[PDB]
Amino acid sequence: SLQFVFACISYAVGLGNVWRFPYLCQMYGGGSFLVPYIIMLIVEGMPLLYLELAVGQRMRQGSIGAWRTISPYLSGVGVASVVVSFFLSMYYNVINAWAFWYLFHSFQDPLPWSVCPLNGNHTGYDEECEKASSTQYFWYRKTLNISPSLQENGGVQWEPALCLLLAWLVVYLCILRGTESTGKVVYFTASLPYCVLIIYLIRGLTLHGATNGLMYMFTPKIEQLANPKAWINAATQIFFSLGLGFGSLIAFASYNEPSNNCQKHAIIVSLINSFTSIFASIVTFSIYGFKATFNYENCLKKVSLLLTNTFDLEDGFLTASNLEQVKGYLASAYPSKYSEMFPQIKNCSLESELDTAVQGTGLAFIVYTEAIKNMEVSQLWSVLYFFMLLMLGIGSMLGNTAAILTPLTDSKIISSHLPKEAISGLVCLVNCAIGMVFTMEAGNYWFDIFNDYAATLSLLLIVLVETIAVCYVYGLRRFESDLKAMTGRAVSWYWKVMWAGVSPLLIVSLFVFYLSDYILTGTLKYQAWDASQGQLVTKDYPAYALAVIGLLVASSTMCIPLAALGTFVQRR
Amino acid sequence: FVGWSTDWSPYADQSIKVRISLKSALGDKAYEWNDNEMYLFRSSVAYAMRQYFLKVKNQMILFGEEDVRVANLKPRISFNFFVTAPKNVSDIIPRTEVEKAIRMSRSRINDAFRLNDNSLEFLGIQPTLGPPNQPPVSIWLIVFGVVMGVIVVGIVILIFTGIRDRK
Ligand SMILES: *[C@@H]1O[C@H](CO)[C@@H](O[C@@H]2O[C@H](CO)[C@@H](O[C@@H]3O[C@H](CO[C@H]4O[C@H](CO[C@H]5O[C@H](CO)[C@@H](O)[C@H](O)[C@@H]5O)[C@@H](O)[C@H](O[C@H]5O[C@H](CO)[C@@H](O)[C@H](O)[C@@H]5O)[C@@H]4O)[C@@H](O)[C@H](O[C@H]4O[C@H](CO)[C@@H](O)[C@H](O)[C@@H]4O)[C@@H]3O)[C@H](O)[C@H]2NC(C)=O)[C@H](O)[C@H]1NC(C)=O
Ligand SMILES: *[C@@H]1O[C@H](CO)[C@@H](O)[C@H](O)[C@H]1NC(C)=O
Ligand SMILES: *[C@@H]1O[C@H](CO)[C@@H](O)[C@H](O)[C@H]1NC(C)=O
Ligand SMILES: *[C@H]1O[C@H](CO)[C@@H](O)[C@H](O)[C@H]1NC(C)=O
Repeated sequence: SLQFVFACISYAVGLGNVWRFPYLCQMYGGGSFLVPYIIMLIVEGMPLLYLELAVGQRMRQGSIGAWRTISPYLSGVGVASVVVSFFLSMYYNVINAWAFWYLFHSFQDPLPWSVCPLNGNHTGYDEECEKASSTQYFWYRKTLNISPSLQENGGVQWEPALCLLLAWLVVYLCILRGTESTGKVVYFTASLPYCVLIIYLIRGLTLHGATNGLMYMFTPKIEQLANPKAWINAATQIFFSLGLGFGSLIAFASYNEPSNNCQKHAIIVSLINSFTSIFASIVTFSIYGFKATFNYENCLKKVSLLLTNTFDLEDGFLTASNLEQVKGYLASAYPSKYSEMFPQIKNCSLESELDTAVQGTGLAFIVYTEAIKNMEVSQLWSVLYFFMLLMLGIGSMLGNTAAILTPLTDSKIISSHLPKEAISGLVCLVNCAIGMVFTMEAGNYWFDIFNDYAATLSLLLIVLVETIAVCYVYGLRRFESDLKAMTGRAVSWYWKVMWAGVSPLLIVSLFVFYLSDYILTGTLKYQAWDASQGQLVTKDYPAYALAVIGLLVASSTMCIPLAALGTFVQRR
Repeated sequence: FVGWSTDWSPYADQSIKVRISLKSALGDKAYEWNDNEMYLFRSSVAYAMRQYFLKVKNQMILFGEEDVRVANLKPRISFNFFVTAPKNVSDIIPRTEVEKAIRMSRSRINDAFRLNDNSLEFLGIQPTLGPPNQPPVSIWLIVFGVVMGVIVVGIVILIFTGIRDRK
């Protein structure tokens, strides 16, 4: 019935493809990032997803159990499937906290991101809130209080820490309470995001200069299409959104009937996830193009006002459509006065704004706050959108935490020493203590680091190990025979070829290209807020941050080889 | 510097410059700035001076449209006006009192021309937007406290039920 479809939609629709995807798409030029994602979907999404589902269905065990039954000296990879997920639990719930914050500032008629604060004379506006948008100032100063550079970090901000604590308490409450009622919850917690996205798409398409963002997002610029970073980010994002590497898919498949269809389920899930991500990108980039058009018009109006004031023209004589002609006429009239203010005139174009209108880890929040502030009843839409986003984040965190706790739940020794219910509380407390780091002044930089690297290489390596083990270690013919015995209609040659020599080769090639690009450039830099310029400036990563990122990647990557060496020693 | 300029004068330090943008505040349906609009503006300035001298200094001074002298009119509608004595042109009202008078009755001048504090710039008299009145503290803290209290109560109830089931 429709219950299965709703469950598939809920498993496919998560906070990931709604939040992370627009930010990556804007970072990597829009279409130049969108084109690989579709390419990386039909090549890496469906085949690997179906492989994981088939493995989970056939083995009838958990991730650790399945990867131990496949091979002893490989079982440690299952442990890695927990560690990466743990790292996700380190920071992912932090997003929920931000949502909580943006919810709590949604019951006021003077919305905090709607009106800029006064400078102090009650005569103008703050320089930071004037150079940047009100939403951007609210995000970077009144919400994160971010420092200009990562080197200087202040104390733990108390309000973000309290928001994170509340988010963790809600997560723990949902863990304790919700165990099997989700079948009813799927009836409501799966269609609300689509309705909210439809409403916001309508609002965006009703805004002036909205088609520019859609054109930018669908423009496949070949200049930036060759960047390997775009391919790497697309691959890791699709793996994260589909849940590959985390092992939750295997656990879910182990709970289904042996005769349950898997190819159809995997294809439907992958297509729904891709379509939802594309729809969210469409809405977000429509609003983003609206922002870029507004900034371009404001810049043109400022330039025209300055020229009119300094040359005493008519009020309506100078317009956007005839700016450069008037500039040439003024230069030909008296070049001395024109040159007296020539450096003051700014060259602003749609392309530059669309490239640098709004960027960073909080692109979705800023964009949707801007969209909300141009509504009729702003508070209602703000509450609805933030409630939807918080619900998606809560569902994703519940899934991740269940996937983490399942190997711990299966631990007989741990269960015999402590109550099962206290394990969830201990895990939540430890995760909150670790994630309180992101609540500092410079915690946003650490959040960006753990969003860019805590799942980029680890997921790719886990997927590569899993597909190699399935294709060559266990034996492709044996796996196909087992699947045919279980359900019939053996895998088509397309899936066999993709599992054998397409996906691993593409993963290896992408990893090699990324490593070569990093070695050649050697200039891994992060965006940092600049209040004086009111923009984002690229700054080189410090040594300690690079070492921390390397350690975070290395632990997950070496979790499997270390256990393999241990198993080899035990055998010998 | 050799030469001289035909735009400076010892009394130019008492001049107040006015800049008006009709087609930006009104867009269409905007009147043209002919001599009648200048007469109306001078009458409004004289009225403001009368109001200031009556409501502050308690002096009844009979200003008129001839006592607000205007020069340097430009197609931008940006000129320099200074207010003199009622019949003693050699006497010029100091700029501080003129600025105070304009501040006192700027709303009336804005209303007379259907402009609002941005298309009628006096270049030296900057308006004040107004303090953003604040609730007692805010609403985020109260809602956060209510939500966390409800969450704690629910978690305690769930823990009690689980303990009872395990007992
Ligand atoms: C229309 O408006 C105009 C103004 O725009 C107005 O004309 C003014 O009228 C007044 C009143 O008559 C004039 O003031 C007179 O000045 C006479 C000249 O002698 C003085 O001149 C200088 C004035 O400076 C004053 O203020 C400064 C600063 O406050 C102060 O330091 C001075 O002491 C003085 O009070 C002044 O520089 C000058 O200085 C002498 O002494 C120094 C040494 O200190 C020396 O170095 C100088 O060389 C010089 O010798 C001198 O003080 C003055 O005679 C006169 O005083 C008599 O009359 C008043 C009444 O009018 C009596 O009260 C007083 O006791 C004296 O008997 C008075 O001070 C002003 O100069 C005019 N300004 C202009 C521009 O014209 C018109 O009247 C208005 N018309 C209408 C119809 O309304
Ligand atoms: C506000 O008042 C102070 C007073 O010293 C002044 O320095 C400052 O320039 C004023 N602000 C603006 C925007 O002019
Ligand atoms: C704008 O373009 C002109 C034309 O060459 C150039 O001289 C100037 O540096 C550019 N930037 C600004 C801010 O004017
Ligand atoms: C702005 O402030 C000034 C004094 O600071 C006050 O006189 C004026 O009425 C204010 N204008 C408003 C609140 O519109």
